[PDB]
Amino acid sequence: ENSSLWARFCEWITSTENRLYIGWFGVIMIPCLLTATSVFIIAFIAAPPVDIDGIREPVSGSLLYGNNIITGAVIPTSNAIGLHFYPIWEAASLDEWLYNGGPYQLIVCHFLLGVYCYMGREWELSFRLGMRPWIAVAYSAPVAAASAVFLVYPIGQGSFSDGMPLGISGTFNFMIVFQAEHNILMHPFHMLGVAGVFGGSLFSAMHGSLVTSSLIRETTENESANEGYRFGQEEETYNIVAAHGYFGRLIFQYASFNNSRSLHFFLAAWPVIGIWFTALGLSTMAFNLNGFNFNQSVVDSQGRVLNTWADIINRANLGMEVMHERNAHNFPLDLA
Amino acid sequence: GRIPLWLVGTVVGTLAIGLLAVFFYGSYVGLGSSL
Amino acid sequence: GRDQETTGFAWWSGNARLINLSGKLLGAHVAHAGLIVFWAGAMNLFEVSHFVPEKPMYEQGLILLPHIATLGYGVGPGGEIIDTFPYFVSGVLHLISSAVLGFGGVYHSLIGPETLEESYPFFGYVWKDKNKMTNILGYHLIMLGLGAWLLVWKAMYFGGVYDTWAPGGGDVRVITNPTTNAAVIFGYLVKSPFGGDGWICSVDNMEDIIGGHIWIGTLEILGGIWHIYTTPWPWARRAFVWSGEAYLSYSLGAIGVMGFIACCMSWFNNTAYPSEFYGPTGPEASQSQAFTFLVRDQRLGANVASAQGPTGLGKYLMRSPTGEIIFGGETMRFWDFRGPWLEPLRGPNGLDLNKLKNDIQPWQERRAAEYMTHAPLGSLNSVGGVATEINAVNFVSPRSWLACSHFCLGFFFFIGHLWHAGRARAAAAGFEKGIDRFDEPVLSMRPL
Amino acid sequence: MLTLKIFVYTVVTFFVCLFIFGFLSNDPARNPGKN
Amino acid sequence: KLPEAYAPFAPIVDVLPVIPVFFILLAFVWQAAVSFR
Amino acid sequence: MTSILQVALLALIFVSFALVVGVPVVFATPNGWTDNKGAVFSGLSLWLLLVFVVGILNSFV
Amino acid sequence: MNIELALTLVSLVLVVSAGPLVVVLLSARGGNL
Amino acid sequence: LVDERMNGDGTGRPFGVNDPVLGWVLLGVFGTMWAIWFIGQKDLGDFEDADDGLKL
Amino acid sequence: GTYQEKRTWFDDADDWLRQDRFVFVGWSGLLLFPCAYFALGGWLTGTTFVTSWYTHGLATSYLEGCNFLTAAVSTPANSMAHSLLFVWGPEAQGDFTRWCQLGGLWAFVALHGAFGLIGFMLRQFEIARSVNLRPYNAIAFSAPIAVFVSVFLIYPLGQSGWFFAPSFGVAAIFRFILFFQGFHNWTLNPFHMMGVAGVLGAALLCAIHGATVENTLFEDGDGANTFRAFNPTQAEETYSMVTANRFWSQIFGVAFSNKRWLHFFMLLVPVTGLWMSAIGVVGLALNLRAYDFVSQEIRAAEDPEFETFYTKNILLNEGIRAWMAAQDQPHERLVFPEEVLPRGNA
Ligand SMILES: CCCCCCCCCCCCCCCCCC(=O)OC[C@H](CO[C@@H]1O[C@H](CO[C@H]2O[C@H](CO)[C@H](O)[C@H](O)[C@H]2O)[C@H](O)[C@H](O)[C@H]1O)OC(=O)CCCCCCCCCCCCCCCCC
Ligand code: CLA
Ligand code: CLA
Ligand code: CLA
Ligand SMILES: CC1=C(/C=C/C(C)=C/C=C/C(C)=C/C=C/C=C(C)/C=C/C=C(C)/C=C/C2=C(C)CCCC2(C)C)C(C)(C)CCC1
Ligand SMILES: CC1=C(/C=C/C(C)=C/C=C/C(C)=C/C=C/C=C(C)/C=C/C=C(C)/C=C/C2=C(C)CCCC2(C)C)C(C)(C)CCC1
Ligand SMILES: CC1=C(/C=C/C(C)=C/C=C/C(C)=C/C=C/C=C(C)/C=C/C=C(C)/C=C/C2=C(C)CCCC2(C)C)C(C)(C)CCC1
Ligand SMILES: CC1=C(/C=C/C(C)=C/C=C/C(C)=C/C=C/C=C(C)/C=C/C=C(C)/C=C/C2=C(C)CCCC2(C)C)C(C)(C)CCC1
Ligand code: OEX
Ligand SMILES: [Cl-]
Ligand SMILES: [Fe+2]
Repeated sequence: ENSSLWARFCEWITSTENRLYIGWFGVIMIPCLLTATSVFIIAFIAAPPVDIDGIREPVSGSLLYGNNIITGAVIPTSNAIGLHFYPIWEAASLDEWLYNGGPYQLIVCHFLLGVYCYMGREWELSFRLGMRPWIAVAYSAPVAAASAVFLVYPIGQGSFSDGMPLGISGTFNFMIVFQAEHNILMHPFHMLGVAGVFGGSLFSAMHGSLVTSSLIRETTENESANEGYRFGQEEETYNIVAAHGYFGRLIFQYASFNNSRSLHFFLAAWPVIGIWFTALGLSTMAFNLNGFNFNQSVVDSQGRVLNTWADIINRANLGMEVMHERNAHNFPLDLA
Repeated sequence: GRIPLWLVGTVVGTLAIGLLAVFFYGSYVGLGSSL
Repeated sequence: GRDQETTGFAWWSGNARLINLSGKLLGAHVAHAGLIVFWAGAMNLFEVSHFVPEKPMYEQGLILLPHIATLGYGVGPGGEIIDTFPYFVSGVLHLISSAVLGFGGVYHSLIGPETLEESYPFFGYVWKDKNKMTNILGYHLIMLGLGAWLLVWKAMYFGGVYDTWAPGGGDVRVITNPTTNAAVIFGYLVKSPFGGDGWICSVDNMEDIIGGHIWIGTLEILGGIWHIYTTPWPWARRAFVWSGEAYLSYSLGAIGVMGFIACCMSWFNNTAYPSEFYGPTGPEASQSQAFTFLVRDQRLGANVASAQGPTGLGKYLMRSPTGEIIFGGETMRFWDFRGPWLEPLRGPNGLDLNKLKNDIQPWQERRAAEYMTHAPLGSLNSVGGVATEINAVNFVSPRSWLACSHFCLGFFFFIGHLWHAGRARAAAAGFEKGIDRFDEPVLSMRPL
Repeated sequence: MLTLKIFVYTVVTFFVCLFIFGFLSNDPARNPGKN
Repeated sequence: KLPEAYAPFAPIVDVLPVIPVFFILLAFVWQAAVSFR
Repeated sequence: MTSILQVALLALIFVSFALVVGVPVVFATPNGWTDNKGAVFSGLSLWLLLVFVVGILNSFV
Repeated sequence: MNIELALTLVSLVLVVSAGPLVVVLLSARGGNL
Repeated sequence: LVDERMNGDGTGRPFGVNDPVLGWVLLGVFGTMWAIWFIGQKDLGDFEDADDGLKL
Repeated sequence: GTYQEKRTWFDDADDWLRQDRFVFVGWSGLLLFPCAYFALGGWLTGTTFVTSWYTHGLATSYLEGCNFLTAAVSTPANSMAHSLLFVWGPEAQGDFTRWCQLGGLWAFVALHGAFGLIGFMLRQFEIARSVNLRPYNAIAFSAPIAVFVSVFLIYPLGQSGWFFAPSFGVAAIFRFILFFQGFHNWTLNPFHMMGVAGVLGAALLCAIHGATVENTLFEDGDGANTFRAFNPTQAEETYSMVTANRFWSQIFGVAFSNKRWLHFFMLLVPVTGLWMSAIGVVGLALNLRAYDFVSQEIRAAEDPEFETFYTKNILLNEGIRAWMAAQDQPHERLVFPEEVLPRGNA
């Protein structure tokens, strides 16, 4: 028509008729995730071993170097680099990039930029369909959690080596070293997040049971119960008064939601608020505000010290403090 | 009823948050005070 | 007050009832502006009341006094304290003045006219009136531009501020020559934020910190007049949402980013947050360890250059990946540090071997021995060691309170951004209430 | 490596400018709502 | 510490920081007084 | 002039505790502002009186 | 038991009492809150 | 000088540019995307008006 | 029924038991209510007054200075190791105040908790049959029972004592968790790796379905408080399953299309997770743990250049075992020179 080249282009990005919606976050999400995906696969398979700690003992992380799926990892950037922006072109040779912890910092910068914008297009499509916009808020609870383990925690420590590796056994070392230095289990933000998922799983097992247990009889018994629902129907597929009536007898009548719109808000609000504190937990633990510490706290008269369980957890932490980075510490404090 | 409910919960809710402050006060003094 | 059946807003989303009520809303901000000043006065007098002026200021759990002390009130050379009467005045000044804001917050919220539109025409505003918003914007740019000049005038005429880079321990200095070069000032903004560059935390002298405020003082007065005499252009009409909640969420996107910067500046910058007052930084306390434990070999006489470590790297001094003479161990990650107790020990090629073995002042080790002990890593009940440290001392740095609080405060405002900027975009379109159930769009689209 | 650094700057500032000049192009009227 | 003409008022000033927390608690008291209309 | 100041400053807290309590009661009563209009002006000005009175003799102490 | 710790807690009773006292005096006398 | 490299990580050069071809790359790509947007502004509505946004 | 049989005393008792009331008693209430009440009441008694100084050798009560985090009803000592510690039995012999001192108040809570959990699951059966529903709420609660029975009962009945059970306290769990990392390497058991995916996967379905419903609602009121617009007896649904399908179909790629299958999928993901983690604890009760990979312990034995994070984890498990087991297992009477425990340097 009389439309420009640009208007032809903007009526394609914001077109909802596409199989996967792009939108304007997706024009910079899609080339960042396909960057970060395609480099994650290669370094998980063919990365040469990385000096993680700067002491020139390279750690293996590739499947081609005698690892399996569980011990495979993408090894973090070396301790000598620290927080210096280390792209591919600052290295002289390409193998100097790989040995120093190259593809960790390439992935994380494209990953975190990708998931900030995957949250963006969850808003953007919801504006293109007339939906209410707050699904993008609920995706910020993992985005707050993933920003902390990759970016907010290496800032407070000063190096990308202390961030979390991209591996299954790589994660498990990061959980151990963290609690040895910061005692995460004795921090009320990790206590909220633990209740965020034990409550979150309970509120899914309980809600999903009662909707299944109040289904209306529409099929036979040889046919599955999922055939009673036909897609896009108007009438309700389960009795709601019967499930409040059941759950009202179960504990007491005031302990239930009869308003199903107030119910589904509670299912959204409980884990999302819970993950927000355990995302802010290690965000504050990144700036060295560890947790509780009740060592040598219960004492009697005559100046003696009684053990508690907190002194037992001390012995676990003290056994891991003196073992992580085994050839690094030249000095009797772990300030770094 | 006789007494309004709103100053029932205020008096009880003050004496509950007044009660919690003792247990924080008792955390730095007395037993378990680490001294 | 009001009710739910006339506005459709419950008791908990109740402050949203006074969107279209101009006058009540004015009392709502004034009353809240009282509480900020009231917290400023009360917490200042509280911290003066528990202040021992012979111990260091950062040891006693203090955050508002080093803000006043950075300006140079009652302080002398090396970070000492002369008199604590000016710290008493500002706590008194804010606390009395909060009641003046307190009366205006009570008055307009109760008895003053709830819509000041047709009675007071200069103050009345409709949220779609774009010329009126750019006025109310442009007035406050002056009030926030003039406030930048007060720091400039106090650093150039009224005694000056605490310059921690002065020779022989920092003290109060009148900054006579502010660096106002635009290439020098705007070099910080378009600098990368990664290590060694440090976007705006790496401003290292007092010559620039007040040097920059001459720009932002001038621009916010030049920009404030610009928005008074102009309306937004038709591309800005094609770009923004022009409601009441939309103006809020624009702000919440801004001060979410403000929190993350003050989160980082109080953790890294020992120039605007001097280490004599706020305590040492994390990178400063770690580099203080290897320096003081290099004095602890000079008393024994072993060669710090030839001290090879267990991995063959150098126990005390090693080489940077850009080729500079730095410290060694696990503190190699902090080699980007600069500090006034250590910068008189560096030459061209980093720190000099011949200078470190001979040219150590006695006060430099004395300051670098407090900074080994008072490292900022602590606990939550204020124990103050590593997590494997028993209940002995009672210290955790104000840098660790400011970086943790202003991260979380500056985080939820970004969640505050994504709430309101979605809702204001939805409610301007029409479907904030839900799907229509009669003419809805998804039933009018093609499949897949 | 300079040949690679001049290529990333062409790539990034292409997609960054599709972003900035994309939201300016009357995105708040690209909605299914009616008035 | 406080000045010496002001030192008998140290017990009052150790309450003053907690006051703004009591304003958000007042707003729930007032909404219970109107019984959440 | 210490005890002159301390009696004047105990007097301030008694007036402020009146003005913290009574002044919202004056506003939120029906027609309470048209009745006690000059009454509050006495209590407000006496607050403004004492704050300079306490403020001036700090130079003498 | 100090004279300082006591008068501090006397000071806290008066302020906490002053909160709902504004609510009580308008729930009885005026009725406009 | 075993190897040749950038030597540009701790330098603080503005926008990371060190060769002036990068500034023309930063600016020339920007002006081209602006030029296509400015031409195609004819289709995006003409809000030369008193108040014509997505108001409420 | 339908032949006029007479009424017996048992029939008369049933009507009182299955009478509607503010709290439902039923027949299962005779098993539930006196067994559940003594469990938590026996927990609050033990955490408050009852020591642990004779069993483990460490204080555990509020009457000793332990706070809410560090108070625990502790397990018995490893002397008994499998006795039920009856208050009349030979380890106690009637004396109550010496019965608590041997840690026997642990077994009072664990055993009265088990018959509580049987009774509470029976509670969900007879309420469902009264209201004539389907039993799927009862079937989901078996997965908390399988976690309880395996961890607190099958695991000490396979190990050497009730000593190695978890103690009913907050920080006492925190060593039991840290027991399983060093001594078992429990993070590499795939039965726990399928437990995590059940927990974190069900937390994700609680957050999406609660937000997809809440953002695809139908405009039925006019106040913006959208909770007001729900008459719960209405025949139509409250949100748009068509729109919610097309959102995640273009955001994510595949989405639900079946409201019956969806809530059943929210049933299946947490239940399979715990049931696939109750199997892993059974292997730990026999110490059939997935501690090692053979082909990497060999390669790290002959070469001091090869390592992974796996070999870095085996050293950290040695740091938990060789350090805390001096105080954790006091019945083993073992002492350590400070040279026999592994360290790094400085
Ligand atoms: C080390 C250093 C590295 C440096 C790197 C460089 C970084 C540069 C950062 C710049 C960041 C700015 C980004 C925001 C720009 C916003 C532009 C805008 O909102 O723009 C909105 C406005 C809209 O303008 C209006 O557009 C209107 C369009 O009308 C048309 O459309 C109307 C309806 O749409 C009617 O139909 C009407 O009939 C029809 O004519 C009219 O033309 C008006 O007269 C006109 O005022 O545009 C304008 O004013 C734009 C005014 C400013 C333009 C700036 C251009 C700068 C170019 C620099 C040199 C580049 C060289 C390029 C070479 C290319 C080849 C190699
Ligand atoms: C600091 C926070 C703040 C502020 C300034 C306001 C302010 C306001 N709110 Mg909001 N509100 C808040 C928090 C806040 N609110 C919170 C946290 C909630 C959730 C509980 C609400 C929920 C809410 C609802 C549901 C409603 C309001 C309404 C109002 C307005 C009128 C209230 C009224 O009629 O007074 C009458 C109240 C009283 C007479 C009680 C006494 C109040 C006095 C002022 C306290 C005095 C304090 C202090 C001691 C005075 C010192 C003296 C001074 C002179 C020195 C007012 C502008 C109403 C509205 O929509 O207005 C149109 C309304 O319906 N608010
Ligand atoms: C915080 C205060 C504030 C606020 C809220 C606003 C808000 C607004 N301004 Mg105002 N303005 C302000 C301060 C403020 N301004 C100041 C201080 C100045 C003086 C410089 C101006 C000058 C100004 C002009 C001249 C115009 C506005 C316009 C606008 C409107 C649209 C802005 C826009 O599209 O941004 C979106 C942001 C962008 C499109 C990109 C901006 C990024 C800039 C260019 C920063 C890059 C600078 C960089 C660091 C320098 C590189 C140096 C290097 C070469 C070494 C909006 C209502 C416009 C308007 O509507 O007219 C009334 C308009 O024409 N403002
Ligand atoms: C119905 C609820 C219920 C259930 C299931 C249990 C179950 C249990 N309790 Mg708890 N208890 C209950 C109620 C219950 N109790 C109440 C109400 C009290 C308060 C008084 C207690 C107080 C209590 C204490 C203080 C203790 C227990 C203990 C026990 C355990 C030992 C069981 C045992 O030896 O009984 C054996 C008896 C039976 C199983 C009854 C069987 C019926 C017989 C076979 C009928 C034949 C009778 C016939 C006349 C006998 C003739 C003998 C003749 C030759 C002389 C077991 C887990 C002990 C424990 O926890 O272990 C550490 C313990 O110390 N309970
Ligand atoms: C609207 C409203 C609201 C709010 C309100 C407010 C917020 C208010 C504020 C107010 C304020 C904000 C006030 C303030 C006040 C203050 C004052 C009143 C002060 C005083 C002071 C003094 C008295 C001092 C004294 C002294 C001195 C002189 C010095 C030292 C010593 C002493 C301390 C003694 C609410 C929420 C409720 C809701 C409803 C309505
Ligand atoms: C004082 C100081 C200083 C200085 C400072 C300064 C000078 C600053 C400035 C600053 C500035 C000057 C800034 C700016 C910024 C900007 C921005 C931040 C922008 C933003 C943008 C936006 C936000 C946009 C958006 C959009 C898009 C994207 C598209 C469409 C739509 C819209 C439009 C919305 C110094 C450093 C020297 C020193 C220190 C201190
Ligand atoms: C400056 C000053 C002053 C003033 C002060 C003030 C201004 C105060 C205020 C105060 C206040 C104003 C307070 C308030 C209070 C209140 C409260 C403390 C309440 C509480 C409550 C509760 C805690 C509860 C709640 C609840 C309810 C009721 C319902 C819902 C649920 C619950 C239960 C949560 C004076 C003059 C004295 C003098 C000195 C200085
Ligand atoms: C062993 C025994 C037994 C039993 C006994 C019992 C059963 C008891 C019970 C007991 C009980 C039944 C107890 C209860 C308790 C409770 C408590 C002790 C509580 C506490 C709490 C607290 C401390 C807190 C509170 C709160 C909360 C919750 C939060 C917020 C705040 C408040 C404060 C409100 C029998 C006889 C079988 C045999 C003999 C011996
Ligand atoms: O990097 Mn991964 O973990 Ca933060 O502490 Mn020192 O450095 Mn290392 O050791 Mn401990
Ligand atoms: Cl080290
Ligand atoms: Fe549901």
